[PDB]
Amino acid sequence: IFTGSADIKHLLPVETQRFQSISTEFLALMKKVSKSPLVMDVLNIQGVQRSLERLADLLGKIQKALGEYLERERSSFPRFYFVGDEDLLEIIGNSKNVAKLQKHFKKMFAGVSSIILNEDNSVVLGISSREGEEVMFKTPVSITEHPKINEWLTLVEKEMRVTLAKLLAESVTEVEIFGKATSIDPNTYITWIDKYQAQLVVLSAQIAWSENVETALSSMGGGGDAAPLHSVLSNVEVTLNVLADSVLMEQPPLRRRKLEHLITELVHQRDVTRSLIKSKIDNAKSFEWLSQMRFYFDPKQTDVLQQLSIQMANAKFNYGFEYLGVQDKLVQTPLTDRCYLTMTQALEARLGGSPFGPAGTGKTESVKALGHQLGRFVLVFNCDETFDFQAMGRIFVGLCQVGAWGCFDEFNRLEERMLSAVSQQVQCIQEALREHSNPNYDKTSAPITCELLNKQVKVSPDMAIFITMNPGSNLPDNLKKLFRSLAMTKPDRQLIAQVMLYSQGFRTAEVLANKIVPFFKLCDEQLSSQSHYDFGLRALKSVLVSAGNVKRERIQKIKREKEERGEAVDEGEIAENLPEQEILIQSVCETMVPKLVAEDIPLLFSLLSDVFPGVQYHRGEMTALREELKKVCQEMYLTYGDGEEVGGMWVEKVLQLYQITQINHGLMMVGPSGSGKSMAWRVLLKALERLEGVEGVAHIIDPKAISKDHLYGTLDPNTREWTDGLFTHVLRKIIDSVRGELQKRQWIVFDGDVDPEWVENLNSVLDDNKLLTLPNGERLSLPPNVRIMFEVQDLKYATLATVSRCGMVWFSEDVLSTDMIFNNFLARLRSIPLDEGEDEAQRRRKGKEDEGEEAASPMLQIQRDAATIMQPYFTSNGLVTKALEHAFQLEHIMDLTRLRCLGSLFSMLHQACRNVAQYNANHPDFPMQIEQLERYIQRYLVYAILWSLSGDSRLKMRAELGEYIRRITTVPLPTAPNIPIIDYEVSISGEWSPWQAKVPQIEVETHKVAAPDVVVPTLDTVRHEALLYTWLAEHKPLVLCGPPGSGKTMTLFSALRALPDMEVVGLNFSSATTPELLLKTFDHYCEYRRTPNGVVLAPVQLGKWLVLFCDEINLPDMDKYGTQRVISFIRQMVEHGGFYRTSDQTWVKLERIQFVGACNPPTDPGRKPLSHRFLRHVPVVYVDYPGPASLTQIY
Amino acid sequence: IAKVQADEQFGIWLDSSSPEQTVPYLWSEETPATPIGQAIHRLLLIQAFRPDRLLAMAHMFVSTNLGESFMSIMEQPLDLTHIVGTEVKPNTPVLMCSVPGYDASGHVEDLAAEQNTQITSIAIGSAEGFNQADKAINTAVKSGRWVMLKNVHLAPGWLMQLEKKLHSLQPHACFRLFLTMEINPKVPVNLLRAGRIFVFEPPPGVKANMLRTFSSIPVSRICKSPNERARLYFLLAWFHAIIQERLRYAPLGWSKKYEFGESDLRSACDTVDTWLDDTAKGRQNISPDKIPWSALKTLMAQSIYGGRVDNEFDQRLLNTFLERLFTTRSFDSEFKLACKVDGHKDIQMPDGIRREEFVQWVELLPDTQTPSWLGLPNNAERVLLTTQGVDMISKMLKMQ
Amino acid sequence: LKRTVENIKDPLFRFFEREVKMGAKLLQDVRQDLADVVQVCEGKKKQTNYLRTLINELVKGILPRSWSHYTVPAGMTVIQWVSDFSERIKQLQNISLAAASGGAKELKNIHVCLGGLFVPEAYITATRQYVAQANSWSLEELCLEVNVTTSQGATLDACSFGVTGLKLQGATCNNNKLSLSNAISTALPLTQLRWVKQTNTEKKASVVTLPVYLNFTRADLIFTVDFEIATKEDPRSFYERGVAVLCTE
Ligand SMILES: Nc1ncnc2c1ncn2[C@@H]1O[C@H](COP(=O)(O)OP(=O)(O)NP(=O)(O)O)[C@@H](O)[C@H]1O
Ligand SMILES: Nc1ncnc2c1ncn2[C@@H]1O[C@H](COP(=O)(O)OP(=O)(O)OP(=O)(O)O)[C@@H](O)[C@H]1O
Ligand SMILES: Nc1ncnc2c1ncn2[C@@H]1O[C@H](COP(=O)(O)OP(=O)(O)O)[C@@H](O)[C@H]1O
Ligand SMILES: [Mg+2]
Ligand SMILES: [Mg+2]
Ligand SMILES: [Mg+2]
Repeated sequence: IFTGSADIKHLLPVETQRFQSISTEFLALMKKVSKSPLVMDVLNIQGVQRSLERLADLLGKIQKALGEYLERERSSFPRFYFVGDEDLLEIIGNSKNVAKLQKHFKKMFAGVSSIILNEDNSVVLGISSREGEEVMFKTPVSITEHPKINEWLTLVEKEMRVTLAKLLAESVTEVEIFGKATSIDPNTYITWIDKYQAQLVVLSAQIAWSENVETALSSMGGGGDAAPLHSVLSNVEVTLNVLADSVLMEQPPLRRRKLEHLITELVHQRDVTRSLIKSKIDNAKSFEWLSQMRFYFDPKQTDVLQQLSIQMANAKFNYGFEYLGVQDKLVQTPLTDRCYLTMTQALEARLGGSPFGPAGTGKTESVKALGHQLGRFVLVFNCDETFDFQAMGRIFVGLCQVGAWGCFDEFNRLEERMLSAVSQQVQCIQEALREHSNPNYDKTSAPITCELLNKQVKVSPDMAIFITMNPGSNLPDNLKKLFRSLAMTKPDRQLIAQVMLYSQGFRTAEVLANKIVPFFKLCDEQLSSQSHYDFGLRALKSVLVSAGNVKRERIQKIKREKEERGEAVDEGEIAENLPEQEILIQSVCETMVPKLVAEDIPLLFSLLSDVFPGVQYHRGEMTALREELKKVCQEMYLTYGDGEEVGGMWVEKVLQLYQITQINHGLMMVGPSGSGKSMAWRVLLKALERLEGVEGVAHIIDPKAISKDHLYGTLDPNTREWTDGLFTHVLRKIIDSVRGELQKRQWIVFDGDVDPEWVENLNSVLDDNKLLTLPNGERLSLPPNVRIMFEVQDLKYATLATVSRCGMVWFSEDVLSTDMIFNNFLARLRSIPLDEGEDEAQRRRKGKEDEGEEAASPMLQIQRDAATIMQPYFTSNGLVTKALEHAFQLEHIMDLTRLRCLGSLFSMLHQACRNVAQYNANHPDFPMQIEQLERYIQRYLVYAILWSLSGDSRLKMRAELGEYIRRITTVPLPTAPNIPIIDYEVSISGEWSPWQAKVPQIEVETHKVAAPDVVVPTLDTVRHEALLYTWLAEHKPLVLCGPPGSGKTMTLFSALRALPDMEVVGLNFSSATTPELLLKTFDHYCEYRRTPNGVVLAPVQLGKWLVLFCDEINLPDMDKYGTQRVISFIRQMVEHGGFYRTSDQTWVKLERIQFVGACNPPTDPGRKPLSHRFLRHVPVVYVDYPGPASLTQIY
Repeated sequence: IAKVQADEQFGIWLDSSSPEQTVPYLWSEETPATPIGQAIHRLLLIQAFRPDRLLAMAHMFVSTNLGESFMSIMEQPLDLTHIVGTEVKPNTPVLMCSVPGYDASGHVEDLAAEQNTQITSIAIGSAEGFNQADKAINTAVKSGRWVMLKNVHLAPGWLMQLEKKLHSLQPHACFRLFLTMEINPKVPVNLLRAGRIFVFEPPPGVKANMLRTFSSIPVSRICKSPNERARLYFLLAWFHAIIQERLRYAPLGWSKKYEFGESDLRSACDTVDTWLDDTAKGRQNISPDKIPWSALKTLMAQSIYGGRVDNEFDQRLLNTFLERLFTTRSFDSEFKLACKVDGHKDIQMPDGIRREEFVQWVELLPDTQTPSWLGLPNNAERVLLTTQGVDMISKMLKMQ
Repeated sequence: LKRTVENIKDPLFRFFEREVKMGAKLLQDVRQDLADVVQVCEGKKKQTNYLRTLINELVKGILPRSWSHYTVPAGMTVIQWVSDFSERIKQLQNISLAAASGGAKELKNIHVCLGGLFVPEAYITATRQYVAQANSWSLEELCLEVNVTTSQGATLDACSFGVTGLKLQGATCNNNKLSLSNAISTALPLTQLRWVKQTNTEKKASVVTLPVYLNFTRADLIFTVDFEIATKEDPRSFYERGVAVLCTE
């Protein structure tokens, strides 16, 4: 407290002097203790007990004196009860730096997000909203003349209320002219709307309508002619026509929101006037008029809080004149009318309100809207797990003292202890409120108080408590008799949609509403149960707003086209000759299709056609980006297609991802593994780079390979030393823009599982705030170019908050076709030479078409011939595809994925062409002829198909796949009567040769007879060793799985040690294994070198590849969200080829480092199934028991 | 089957009002059955033919086995005098559980009044209430005094602590602790197990409900000017009864069991007071046309009673009841509170204009209430009965 | 049900597929639990905690909570539940045979017992969309007209669908007109749900809107039916007496 702000010492000089004296004594004592830290030595210090008791007494006195000072400051300015002790100390302590107070005005006030200061921060000229709307004080508050924070802040609040009252008086005086008129000039009306604040505009229009209707009814009481009400309705309709004409035009966002609020108001006013005319009310005291919320403005009243009266039925409140900023007005449906009536009746009866119903029915929104209609400050307390229990008493005292409203989002979500305590507090406050209703009470002196925070807190009559509940349950037994319940169970979505569509300029608002509400019901009940699906009222409102935006952009496009031509321009004419249904369907599709799984798109379009018959959705044409995408896909060997062509779904997915990047700043790709997410966003980044000319940089940050502290940074509590985490370091580097980071498109991709632990700090970044709050206290603003991107497999352990804050693009596995992967493999084989490493790798980028480099190497020619021969088998219905479907039919030791098998097959084919190369090198005189090379490659393709699709399968299923291949192929398979095809090797020549021929007959010495390093070569041993050599030539994370005792560990170790340039490191994994084990292994066996490209982690021994034999891949335990952190680390290091140092926050690229794993079947106890994003890269082989012949040979 | 077809009076029996008292002979046996055998055979026959009468037949079975006066004590009013004096030990709390909305503290208040034993009544729920409770418990245990602890269902953990305190405590011979509750699952099992339990339920019926309503509302409140005020309360009282009794016949009466209770009645009385005071403005008499019928109907249909109602058909039923009762026609001499009652003769609203006249009319109501009073069909009772009958059998399965 | 290219476009097929998918899983669960109970009662299986509590509930008649994955009447015993389950699964087998051998269009001509279905409101939604798709009508311009036909095998129009098992509580439907009845409940022989184009004709004073509740507990509302009042009967009498329609009794 006394070393955080210098002004705290000035506020409390006696206490500062006292603490300085104590601190001196305490530091001397602690030095004495540090000299002799033994507990017996400390206990033997002379008079230590008495000194510590005296220090405890004095320190308690200062802490109390400080608490009393804080309580006095809170009592002087009751709104300070809404900020904590640290925030309050910051507010009063930072008196000179007024600009530090602007971050707390949102907690204290309703719509006041900041205050506008003078040149020298000595005069408060007014207040400002979060949107930007400003209120200029009539008489500015001078801080210099009132230096105390409480004094000038109270003057700011009082001048807020006075200025709002005076501006409302002026606005009402102006709008009475429009009310008493038959033709409102659009320009004058728009000028009036621009002049006054949104809440004052809506309130003035409400006041004018109420006065006009009351005068009309008073006249008809004697006259008996319905002419005055007809005039009122005609005026409302004329003003509504003017508002519609204005809202079709192009308006500033603030004026647009004001127009929408005014339209929502006037629709309700026209409805009420029509009801009054239809029911033939002639008296102003009839309940058909009394039940409507009426506004009686009395400008002559000296007290601003008693100038405007809002009366509904019996109840009669006063406008609190609280600046609400630009709030979201609600469509005044009959359900909301009933809510207003019930809550006002409860408030007049001094009872609280309890709207109950299913979530999303507008309960807390209706409570907040009623509070804002009365000019009150409503605080909504979310009763989820993130509930401030310790602050509840302070906030309750604040509500009682300032006369603010308090709404609980879902009071039944609280746990039993919090529920009971908050119920007791609500009960005492509501009993205090009931004590205001006794007529015998003396109103001259009314100090009604309640027992809050163990003190008598005065309760203002204007405050109220609302308890929104969700049945399935009921109010606590103590609050049942103090609260009036209301069933808000079915919002009138049709009228909400109709009024919002009318406010967006749609002429056929009613038809479109009656179409779009049942359609959203259909989608919510006919689309696959998905967590990211949201067809509620909020989503419907967002869709309607987007449809209005689409309508206005079409209008602007037509207007610009006509301006370019010689044709005249008329906004209303353009709006009339314009399809509203097509715009609504376009908005619905553009909002929902990216989130849809492959099965739900046909369903969505079927339900759509059912509701909108004959209306077709045509996707926007994007020829420039399409051609850039095609060029990038050609460059990256990817497959491109338009519409129904191969790659069409992938291209439409990348276009959807682009539109989501345009709309949102945070977004997710939640397709399954191997569905084209990474290629989609990389190709989009490169296409945008080539199209817009803005450089694109991506920061793939696996959030689970590192801890939360290593991701967001941490500060030492002992020394207050701050460390930047990986994400914070990246964001800070972008913000600083030392090398023009703001001039480059920065995408922060995460590429890891999403859980409600590492995204909590990201919630404010993904929200509209676009701000990262650090435990240090820094507030890092998200730059406009930065795009936070999540590439995930699923959303099983993701919060609805994170899903809602982010755009959604679902990459169903149908997006990526097997033909697309086959084409990619063939193009890469025909283009990229296998033998060439660093050379001819950058030459691919340096050459746009690589003219004159067709014969780059003999390797390239050999693999081009191989691709030519393998082309027939990699067709749409070729051998590989049918074999893959059959393998999908079979059962495997691991969860089968298409890309695991396909990658294993491609690596085996690469090894086949490498074998052709080594044969050519060993026989310069006789190059391997075309016929022999065709035979060998066909046979090796069959071999690779069997060993890649049935590698996980048992011997029976390997035989089944071999028989299926034999049935469905024409290549010459071995003619063995009773020997499996997988028992044969393809030699260099096209002929097969049994594996048993390659098995030698070794002899073991007398000792070491059963040594743990002797491996007797058998058919399985040599076969698996060949597979290891194949898949380790390409440095894949080969995994052998099988029952215990089969020989996985010994075969792996023997084969790895057989390789000369190979350092084998055994890393036994267990449930306690974490990535720090791999980091320790890298520290022990490797070194980091700062190459010009970047940090490279390479083995200390040059010219040798380090293999990390991880003996039990399955064992590492999953989190409570089902994720093995070390497995994710290995996946990152094998996919992205590197990781991130937790000390430097820099990318470290691996060099000459491999991974090999062994497992027991995942069905065994203690073994967890590996993630599909990890299994995609690993080739898994089922090492079954050797069998009678192999056992016979070995033993 | 053969005996059913051959019997001629089977049709008149199956349609009889009380078939259990005249069950005919439809079982074949080698030797004549004992009275309990005939009772069980008639119980089976009633269950097969007229399940609604099963409960009544069940009673007869008990009457044939445990005597005709086995249950006869229960219909008699509870006599707490002897039970508290002898049966209940000083360290055994008397738990007095009422249905939600009902009160049972008045019983022991009158018990202590007639016993001339000092009793201290304490309302539980607040910390000051807890301190008053435990200090009064200590004073009474050391002085042989009676303690009332009202609405102790509000503090379950404090109830557990009280049970633990009573277990070790050794009271005086005249100490008596009464704890009143509204039957909640929150009540500790150990407290219920270690205390005498008394369950209180209100006497069902429109007459009893209206008598309770008139007792709860003060006479002076109903007596305030204008003189029409009393009549309004009568209608309101009637309305309250008509809905609460209808709650017994759910789901046919109300689609679900709403918590229409004292809170709604107080809110409706307050609404009537406010609106009638606004309309009358001090006049001693106002015309029946001047009463804000629309205001009362709307506030009771959407705010007072309609707040709990979430079904649209239940809201429609509530609106129909309110539009039928609260009109100017209710101030006529021939207004019919309930039509087609029992299929013949209909309830007429009392002609009087004073509170005592309305209470007298309530007290002279015939003790022959049928669901036709509530607007329900007269067979609704039968449905209720058969449900209860099935329910009994289900409970009898759970005791197996 | 065997999902094909043409069958997936049928809303009725999709509904029936979801229904049978739920029913088969519930069938397997209940049958396995009963087999375990039989094994324990035969003496060859040890009473585990789940087995012990299941046996206790079956002996006491309490409906197991692991069972009843669909909407069921509250407080209902195990015997009623297994009887209703047998009837529902028999209906599901009939609809499965109709879908496999009778063709997709037969699903339009088959009479469906709303009580047997787990989600009959989804069936009513499907029927509406079917009519809309066949007649190229927009979905929201369709309103439901109910025609009670006492004739056996009454002809079904293109937009008229047959529904059986409907019970009328406290009323009798003669010539598609309701009369107040002192009977406990009457059974509607065959209800033709006909999805007609909505018309702005004012609803008559002799027309009553009756809720079609899922079961006798009146806890789930499926839809509403507009019926015609017969003779001089006030609709307020229908409202007060609690007249309604039940999918199952
Ligand atoms: N080809 C072989 N030559 C020699 N011994 C073999 C051979 N195959 C299996 N064995 C024996 O079988 C056992 C295999 O041990 P090991 O290689 O540790 O099995 P594993 O597959 O790693 N089983 P686990 O780690 O328990 O899941 C040893 O006792 C070996 O001696
Ligand atoms: N447009 C394309 N044309 C051809 N092949 C493609 C295309 N997109 C992707 N592929 C192939 O499919 C593979 C998987 O694609 P990608 O790496 O984008 O998957 P992902 O969705 O990010 O999966 P994971 O969850 O494993 O990270 C690529 O490595 C490539 O071989
Ligand atoms: N009368 C209305 N006009 C406009 N929108 C409404 C109306 N009623 C409800 N909504 C919308 O319905 C959603 C319900 O959200 P909210 O009320 O916060 O949750 P709950 O309904 O569970 O309390 C809100 O997003 C709100 O925009
Ligand atoms: Mg909500
Ligand atoms: Mg990826
Ligand atoms: Mg091993």
